Amino acid sequence: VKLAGNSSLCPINGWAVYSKDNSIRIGSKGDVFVIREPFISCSHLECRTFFLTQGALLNDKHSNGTVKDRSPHRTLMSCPVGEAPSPYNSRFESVAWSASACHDGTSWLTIGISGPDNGAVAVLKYNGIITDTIKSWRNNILRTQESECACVNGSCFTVMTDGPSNGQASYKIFKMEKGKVVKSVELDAPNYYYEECSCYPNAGEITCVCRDNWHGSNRPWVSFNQNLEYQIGYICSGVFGDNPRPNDGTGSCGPVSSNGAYGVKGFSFKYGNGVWIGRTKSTNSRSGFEMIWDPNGWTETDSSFSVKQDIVAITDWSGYSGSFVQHPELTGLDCIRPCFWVELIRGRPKESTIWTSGSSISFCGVNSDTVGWSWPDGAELPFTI
Amino acid sequence: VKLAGNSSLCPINGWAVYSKDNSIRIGSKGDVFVIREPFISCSHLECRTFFLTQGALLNDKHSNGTVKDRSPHRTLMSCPVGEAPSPYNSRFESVAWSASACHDGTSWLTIGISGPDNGAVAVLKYNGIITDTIKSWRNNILRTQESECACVNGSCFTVMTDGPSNGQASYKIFKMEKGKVVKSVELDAPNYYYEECSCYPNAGEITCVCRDNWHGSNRPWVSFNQNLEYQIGYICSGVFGDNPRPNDGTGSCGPVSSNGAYGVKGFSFKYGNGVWIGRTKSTNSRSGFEMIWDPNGWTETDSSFSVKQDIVAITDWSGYSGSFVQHPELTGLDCIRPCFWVELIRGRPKESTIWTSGSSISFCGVNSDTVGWSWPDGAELPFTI
Amino acid sequence: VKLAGNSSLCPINGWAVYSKDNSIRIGSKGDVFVIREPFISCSHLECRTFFLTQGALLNDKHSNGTVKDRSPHRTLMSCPVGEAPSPYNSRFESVAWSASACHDGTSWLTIGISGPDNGAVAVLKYNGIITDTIKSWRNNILRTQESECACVNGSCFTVMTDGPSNGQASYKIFKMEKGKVVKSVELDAPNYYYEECSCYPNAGEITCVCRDNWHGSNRPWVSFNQNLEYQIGYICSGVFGDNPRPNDGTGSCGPVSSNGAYGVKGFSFKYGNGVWIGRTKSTNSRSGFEMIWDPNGWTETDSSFSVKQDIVAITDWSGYSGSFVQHPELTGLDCIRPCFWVELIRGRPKESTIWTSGSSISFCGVNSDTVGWSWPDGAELPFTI
Amino acid sequence: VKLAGNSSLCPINGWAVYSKDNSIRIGSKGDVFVIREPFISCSHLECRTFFLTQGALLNDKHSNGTVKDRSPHRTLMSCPVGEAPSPYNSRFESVAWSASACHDGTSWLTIGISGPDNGAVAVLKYNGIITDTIKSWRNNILRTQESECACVNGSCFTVMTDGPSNGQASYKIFKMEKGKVVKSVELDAPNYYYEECSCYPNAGEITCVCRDNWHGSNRPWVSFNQNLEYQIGYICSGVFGDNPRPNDGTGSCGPVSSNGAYGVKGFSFKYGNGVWIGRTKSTNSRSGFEMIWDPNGWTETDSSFSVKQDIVAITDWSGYSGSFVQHPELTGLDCIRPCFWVELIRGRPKESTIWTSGSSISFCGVNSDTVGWSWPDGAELPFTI
Ligand SMILES: CCC(CC)O[C@@H]1C=C(C(=O)O)C[C@H](N)[C@H]1NC(C)=O
Ligand SMILES: CCC(CC)O[C@@H]1C=C(C(=O)O)C[C@H](N)[C@H]1NC(C)=O
Ligand SMILES: CCC(CC)O[C@@H]1C=C(C(=O)O)C[C@H](N)[C@H]1NC(C)=O
Ligand SMILES: CCC(CC)O[C@@H]1C=C(C(=O)O)C[C@H](N)[C@H]1NC(C)=O
Ligand SMILES: [Ca+2]
Ligand SMILES: [Ca+2]
Ligand SMILES: [Ca+2]
Ligand SMILES: [Ca+2]
Repeated sequence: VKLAGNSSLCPINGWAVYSKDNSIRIGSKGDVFVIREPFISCSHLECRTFFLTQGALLNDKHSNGTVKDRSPHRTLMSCPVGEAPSPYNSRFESVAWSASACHDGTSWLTIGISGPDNGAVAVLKYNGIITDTIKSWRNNILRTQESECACVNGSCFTVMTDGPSNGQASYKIFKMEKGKVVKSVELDAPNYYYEECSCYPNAGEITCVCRDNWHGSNRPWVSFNQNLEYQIGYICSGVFGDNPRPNDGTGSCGPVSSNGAYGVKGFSFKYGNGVWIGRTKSTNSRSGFEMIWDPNGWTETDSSFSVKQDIVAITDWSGYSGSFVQHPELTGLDCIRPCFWVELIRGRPKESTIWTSGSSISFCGVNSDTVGWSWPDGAELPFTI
Repeated sequence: VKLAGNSSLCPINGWAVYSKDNSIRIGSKGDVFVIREPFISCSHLECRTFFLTQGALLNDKHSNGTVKDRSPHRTLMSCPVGEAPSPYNSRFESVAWSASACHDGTSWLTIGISGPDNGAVAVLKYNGIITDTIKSWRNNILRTQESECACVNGSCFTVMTDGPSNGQASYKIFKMEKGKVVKSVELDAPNYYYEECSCYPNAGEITCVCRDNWHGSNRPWVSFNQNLEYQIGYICSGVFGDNPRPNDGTGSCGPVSSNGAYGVKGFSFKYGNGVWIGRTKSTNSRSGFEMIWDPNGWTETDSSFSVKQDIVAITDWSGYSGSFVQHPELTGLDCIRPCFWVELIRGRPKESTIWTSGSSISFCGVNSDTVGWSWPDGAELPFTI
Repeated sequence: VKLAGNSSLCPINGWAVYSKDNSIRIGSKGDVFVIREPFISCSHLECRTFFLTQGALLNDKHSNGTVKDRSPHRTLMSCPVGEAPSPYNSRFESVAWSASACHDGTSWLTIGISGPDNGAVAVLKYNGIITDTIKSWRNNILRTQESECACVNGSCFTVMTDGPSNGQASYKIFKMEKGKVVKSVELDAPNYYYEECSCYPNAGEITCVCRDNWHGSNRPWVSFNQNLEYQIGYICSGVFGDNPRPNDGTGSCGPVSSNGAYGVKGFSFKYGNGVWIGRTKSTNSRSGFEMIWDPNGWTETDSSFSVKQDIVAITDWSGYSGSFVQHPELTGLDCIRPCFWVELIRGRPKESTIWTSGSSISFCGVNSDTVGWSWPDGAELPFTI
Repeated sequence: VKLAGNSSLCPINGWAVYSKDNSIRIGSKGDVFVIREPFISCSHLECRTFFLTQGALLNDKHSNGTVKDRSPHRTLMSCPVGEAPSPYNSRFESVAWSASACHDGTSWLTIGISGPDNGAVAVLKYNGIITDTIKSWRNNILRTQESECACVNGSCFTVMTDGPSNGQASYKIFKMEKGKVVKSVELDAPNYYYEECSCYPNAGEITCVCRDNWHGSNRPWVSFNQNLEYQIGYICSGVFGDNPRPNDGTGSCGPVSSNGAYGVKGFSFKYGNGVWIGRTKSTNSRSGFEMIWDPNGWTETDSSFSVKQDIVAITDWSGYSGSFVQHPELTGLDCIRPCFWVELIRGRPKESTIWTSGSSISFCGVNSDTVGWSWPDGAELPFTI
C-alpha cells in the first residue's frame, strides 16, 4: 500500500543522533568506495543511504582526480544506513553523476543522470527497471536534487535544473507515478536560481529548500501541489543558510546578493512561519554544522533566533546536507518525522590529497531531550595514496 | 508461473544506460575476480550478471596467464547486476569454461561445459541441481552461447557447437524443460558457421545472432520454433557486424568472406526487415562500440542506415557483447524489452600485463529520449602485478 | 507475539561452549572492526553479537589511541554470533560509547549513549527507529549495561548510572515498552554503587548483577518487579566475583571494601540461595576466567564452593563478561536458558600496541556433561601497526 | 516436513562435476579462512559446505603451525557450496576440532567436539541451539565423521570413536532426534577399527564406509537399522580404497594388514554386491583421485573392475573425501542421489610452508554421459607467508 503523505510534520524540540558511517576512517584499510553527494531515503520497511561513487576505492590509484564532478564511471549505489559504502554491501542502482531516489510504498524510484554536459539524460527506474527518460532541454548540465524525492499518495516529485550555474537557468518540477513522468511544469522564476533541492512532503504539499548558486546567500524555496500549482520565494531570516554567506543581519523574501555566488546544498524545515535551518558554522567554507530554530524566520527578516544545536565544530569539515523524512507507515507515528544528513567532505580542494570523498552522519527530529556536540569525520589525512 | 515468451519486442527509439560494474577499477584494490565472457540474464524478480572466473583475483599472482581460455579452475558464478564480481557477493553456479544460463519463471537453468578439449561435457543444472548432461559429439571443444538462453512457455533453448573453429563445424539446437533435454536438432547448414549465439524470444519464436569464425564478416542467424523447425541465413546489411570486418559496402544473405576469419561474440535485434546492430567501432580490433538502426538491414544489401548511437569510443577497448531480454512478468510491460551488455576487455593480448579480464556495461531499449557517449572501462594499466 | 519471561531458569550442571569469533586473529589480515564492550542478545529467531566499534579497523592507523573510552566516532553495531565483526557483515544500530540492546519478541530495542561527558543523551530505538531519549540528570558520564536488557511480557528493562565512578553516584531503573520509557525509579541505595549491570528475567522478575567501582570487591545486585518495586544487596559469598578483589575468605551482604576500588563488568546467576559466579582467575588483572557453583553463596558468607569449570587460563587475557538468556519461544524448552559471554581484551594498557580491542567467546548452561578448558584469544601481538 | 530417507540410491553411470571453490588460489589475495576437513551437506532447500577453520586467514602470520590438528581456536563454520570460505560469507556453527552436520528437513543439526584430548565433549546443536552433549567415555580424543550425518524419517545418525589410533578403540552409533540423543550402541567389533565414517541413507537403512587407521588398507563398513541393529565388515575388493595401501591384488571380508597402518578419510557407495570406490591414485600419499566401479567388489575378493573415472591426476595433491546425498524433497527425483567431495590439501607436511589448508571439489552421481579429467587445487606455493 502507498505512502499517504497526508499527515503533518511531527512537533520537535531538537535532533537526536541517528547514524554515522565512519566511511573514510574505515576506507583507510577497508574496501570502501570513493563517493560524494550521499543522501538518505526511507521506505515503509527500511532506510538506505544512496551515494555517487567514482567507481574507485579509497587509498587506491583510481581515486586520483576525484575532485572532478562528472565522468562515465560515476554510479548511483545504495547500502543500509550507517554502513561504510563497500562493493560487498552495496546495491547497484544506476549509472549517474547526478541523482535522486525515493520509495512510494511499493517500489524504489531512482533517477540517474549521465551522458555529456551538452545533452545529459535522466534515467528513471522503478524497482530497478527503466520506466522513463528525461533529456536535457537547455543542453547545459542537466542536474537534480542529490537527495530524496518526495512522495504523496503514490505520486513522487522531483526538481531538475538545466542551464548556467552563474546566471538564470531553467527549473522544472516533475510528477511521476510508477517511475513514469505524468506531468511537469517549468517555474516562471525570473531573478531566482534553483539547484540541489531538498524536498519533503507536509500534509499533501511538497516543500523544497534549494541552492541559489547565482546571487543568493539565503535559500530559495518552492512549495507545490499534487497538481504542480506552485508558490516561490526565499527564506527571509537574517540567519543566512547558504555557504558562502555574510554575517547574520537583515534578511529578504528575494536573494541576498553579499557573498551570494556559489553555494552549498542545504535544507530547512518550515514550521508555520518558523524555520529550522541547517547550515555550516563557517561563513566562507564548508566547515562545521549547526541546527537553528528561528520561530519567525520563514517570513521575518531579523537575525534573532531561539535555539543553536551544534552538530560539527568549525574546526572540522562538513559539506552537503539534506532533508529526509520517515513516514507514519514505517514509524507507527501519527505524523511525518523530519530527519537530516550531513556529508563530511575530505581531501580536495581543501586538503593535500589526490582524491575527494565524504562520510555521512544523520539526525532525527525529536520531541524529547537532545544535546549539541561534534560528530566530525575523524580521518587523518593524507593517506598512503 | 512460467515466463510466457508469447509477446513481441517493444518498439524502441534508442538505448538508455542500465549498469556499469567498474570491476577492473575496483579490483585494483578490492577482492575482485578475474573474469571473461560475462553476460546478463533476468528472471521474473531480479537480473543477474553471470561470468566465467579464472578462479583468481585481480592484482594477484594467480591471474598470471589468464589470456588462456580453458582450464579446470574456470567456474561460472553470478552476482547482482552492476556489482563488481567478488568472492563475497558472488553465487557459485557451475564448473565451466563455456556457459549459458536463463530463468523459466520458476528456477535458474545453468549450462556449464568443462572437461578435456577432446571430450567436454555440458552440465545442466535446474535450481543448482544437476538434471542433465550433454557429451561432445565431435570431440573438438564443445562450446555454447556465453549469453542467456531463451525461454518460451516453460521451455528453454540453447545452441551448441562442436568441431573446428577454422572450418565447417557441427551445430545443434537443444530444447530443455526443467533442465532436461527433451529435443535437439542438428542444423543442416553447409558453408555456414555458428558460434557464441545471442538468442532472444519474440512472440513464441527464438532468434539467434551468432559468430562466423570461419569465413564471415557479417553475422549468421537461426530462427526456430518450440518444435525446433528452423530457418537459417546471414544478415544482409552492408553495415557489417563482426570484428574483424571490411569497411561498410555491399552486403550478402551468405557469409562475406573479406576479413571473414576469426570474429567476436555479438548480437542484433530483428525488427521486421530492419535490424539494430551492435558492433565495435574499429574494423580490426575489439575497440569502441556503437548501436546502429538499419531499417532494411535484415534483408537488404546496402550500407546505408538511419541511426548511430555511440556507446564506447574507438580509443577505448570493448569486446564481447550479447543480447538479454526483460519479460512482461518482471516489467509489467505488454512487450518483451530488448537489452544488451558489452564486455570491456583489458590486459592481454593488446596490453603489457600478465593477465586478461573484463568489466561490463549494459543498456536497455527505450521508446523515449537517449544519448550517445562513451562509458569505457576506465582502468589504468599495468597493475602492481 | 511477545516474549513472556514468565518461566524459570533451566536446571543446569555446567557450561557447554557456544561460540568463538577469533576476531583479533582474523583482523590481522581481514577487515575487522576495533571494538570493545561486546555482548550477546537473542530474539525468538536469532542471536546477535552487539559491540562498540571505534570506527576503525584492526591493523590500521585509525586504531591508534583506542584504549580511550569515549569519542564521537564510537558506534553500536551487530553481526551474527561467532562471526568476526566486519564492515561487510555488520548491521549499524546506533551512535554510542555506551549501549544496551534486547528483543521483546517483536522488534529490537537498542540504547545508545553519545554526546559530551557533562550532558550525554541515551537514544532509544525500536526496530531501528528513534522512539525516545534520556538525558543525563547528574551531568557526569551517563552510562548503561554494556549487555542485554531484560524483557518480560512486552516490557523491557534497563539500568543506568550517572555521577562519579569513585563515590556515590545515582542509579535508575527504566521500564520501556516499544522503545518508550513508561516508568523509571531512582534507587535509594546509600553506600551502594551500581554500574554495568548484567540483567536477566526469571519468572516475571528481573535480577541484575552489577559492578561496584567505588568500594566493593563483591558484586551488588538489584531485583525488581514489572512495577519497578525493588530489593537491593551484595552477593554474600566469600568467593569474591569482582576484579580486583582479595583472596577468597569471609564474605558480606554489604560491599567488601579490601581491593574494592575499580572493578570489571561481570555477572552471576541466582539459583535459590545458591549462585553461579563468573569471574577472572587473577585477583588483580583481567586474566583468566572460571565458572563457580556456590550452592549457598547468595546469602552465606563462607568461601567454600562445589564446582570450578575453567574457561580461560590465568596466562591468557580476559575482560568483561555478561549474562545473556535464551527464551522458550526460541529454544522450545519449558524454561529460560542461562548463557554468558566473555570479552577477551588485547592491547593497551597491558600489552605494547597503539590499540585496544577484544574478541569474544560464549557458553550456555546445560544439564548434561561439560568440560573445563582454555579458549583464549590466541592473537600474537604486536601487529604490523 | 521431514526428510523420509525411504527411497533407494539412484542408478548412475558416472560422476558429473558439481562444484569447485578455488579457495587457496583466491586466499592468496582474498580474506579466506585456513581450513581443513571440509564437507558438504544438503537440506530440502540448499547445499552448504561445512569446514573446520583454524581461526586464521590464508597468507597471514596466524596460519603458522596449522598442520596441528586440535586447538581451542578451531571452529565449525559453513558457507554456500562452491564459494571460498571467508569471514564475510561464512556462518558460524560451533566451536570444534572434529565435526559432523546434517539437516532433517526442519533444521540443521551440528556436532562440534572441543575440549582437552583426555576429556573432549561433543556439543549438539539443533537450529544453532544447544540440545545435547556427549562426553568422552575413553578419555582419548573423542572424534566423529568429518562429513554429513545421515537422516531417516526425522532421526539423524552418527558414528563416534574414542581411544587409541594405533590399536583397538571404542566405536558408538548415536541416534538423535531434534538434536537430542535418544539411543546409542557400542559396536562389538574385535579386531576392527572405525574412524571418520562417511554415512548415507538407503531405503531406511544407513551405510557407513570408514577409515581403519590401525591395520587395514581396505575400508571397514557398518550398516544399521532406525533401531541401531547392525552388521559389520570390510570391503572385499582387491581394489583397495585406503591410503596408504598395497597394489591391487587379492582382497578380505577382514582388514588387509600390508600398508594397513594410518589411512585417509574416504567413502564408497554400495550398489547391490557392487561398489563405487573413491580413492587416491597414489598408493602412499594423498595424491590424485579416481572413481572406480567394481560390480562385485562389496563381497568378492578379486582386483578386477569395470569403470576408472579420473578426478585428480597423481601429480596433484588430494586428501580427505566423503559422501554426501541429495534427497528427493530437494531434487524432485524418485531416488536418493549419491554425491562426493574431495578435499585438496596444500602446504604441510608435503610442501615448504608454515601452514596447511585445503580447497574442495565435488561431483554428483549421474545416469547420463560423463568424462574423466583433472580438477586440481591449482595454487602455486609458497605464499608471501
Ligand atoms: C553544475 C554546477 C553545480 C553547481 C556549481 O556543480 C555542483 C557542485 C558541487 C559542489 O559544489 O560540491 C558538486 C556537484 N556534484 C556539482 N553538480 C554537478 C552535476 O556537477
Ligand atoms: C574454440 C574456439 C573459440 C572461437 C575462436 O574460442 C573462443 C575465443 C574467445 C575470444 O575470441 O575472445 C574466447 C572464448 N572463451 C573462446 N571459447 C572457448 C570455449 O575456448
Ligand atoms: C565512567 C567510568 C567507567 C567505570 C570506571 O568507565 C568504564 C571503564 C571501562 C573498563 O574498565 O574497561 C570501559 C568502559 N567503556 C567505561 N565506560 C564508559 C562509559 O566510559
Ligand atoms: C586422532 C587420530 C586421527 C587419525 C590418525 O587424527 C586425524 C588425522 C588427520 C589426517 O590424517 O589428516 C586429520 C584429523 N583432523 C585428525 N583428527 C583429529 C580429531 O585430530
Ligand atoms: Ca549562494
Ligand atoms: Ca568472422
Ligand atoms: Ca570493585
Ligand atoms: Ca589404513
